[PDB]
Amino acid sequence: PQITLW
Amino acid sequence: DILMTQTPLYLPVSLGDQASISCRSSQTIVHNNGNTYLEWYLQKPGQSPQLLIYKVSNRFSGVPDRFSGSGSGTDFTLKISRVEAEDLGIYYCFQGSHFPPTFGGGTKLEIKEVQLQQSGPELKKPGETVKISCKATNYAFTDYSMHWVKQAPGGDLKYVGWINTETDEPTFADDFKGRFAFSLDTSTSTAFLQINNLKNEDTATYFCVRDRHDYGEIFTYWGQGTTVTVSS
Repeated sequence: PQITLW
Repeated sequence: DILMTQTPLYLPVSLGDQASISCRSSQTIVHNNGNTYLEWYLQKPGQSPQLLIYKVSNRFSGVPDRFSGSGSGTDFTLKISRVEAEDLGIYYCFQGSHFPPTFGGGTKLEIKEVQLQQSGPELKKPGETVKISCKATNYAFTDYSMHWVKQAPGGDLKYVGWINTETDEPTFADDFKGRFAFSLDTSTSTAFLQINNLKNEDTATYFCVRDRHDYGEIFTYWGQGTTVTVSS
């Protein structure tokens, strides 16, 4: 899963 | 942006004592999703950080209950009920709640299947170029992203940025916009970091890191790191 958050 | 201040700089104990390390953040660190990404790392000489506590009070797999995290607001504390020999090293607190993620200055506790392979050390002269490599193994390279943390000669940790392993799209923290570039070879499941027009300030160990955010953990897998020595 490609980082989202930021 | 968000400054993480640790207390104390040094912590001398005797095998068996209780240890407490605090960390204050210049701002609230509650990600908009309702999660507070405060995390505690233990780093031993020559190695890379080891995620211990994440989401303030959560112990990472393998971490013994002698370790416990607490706090709220801006002050956070890491407690070690009884210090053991293997606990010796530098403890770093860190927040991944707001970009760019940031690390505390570290506290040196002292006495009175997934793997990432990084290329070897580089000795360069100011002005040259370097392309450090990081080969991901035992996980779908394109599933997660690849992060890059810089560790200065002093020990300081800085987020360089990350790259979408699916879109080949990089994102950098402001202090790495300019001369840093991310790339990849999904063919060989490898992430690259290239620094152009090197400067003494670039001398540091760079680690590629893999997160596990869907699990709430940030930076759970680190490469051994690569040392770039920019000597004049």
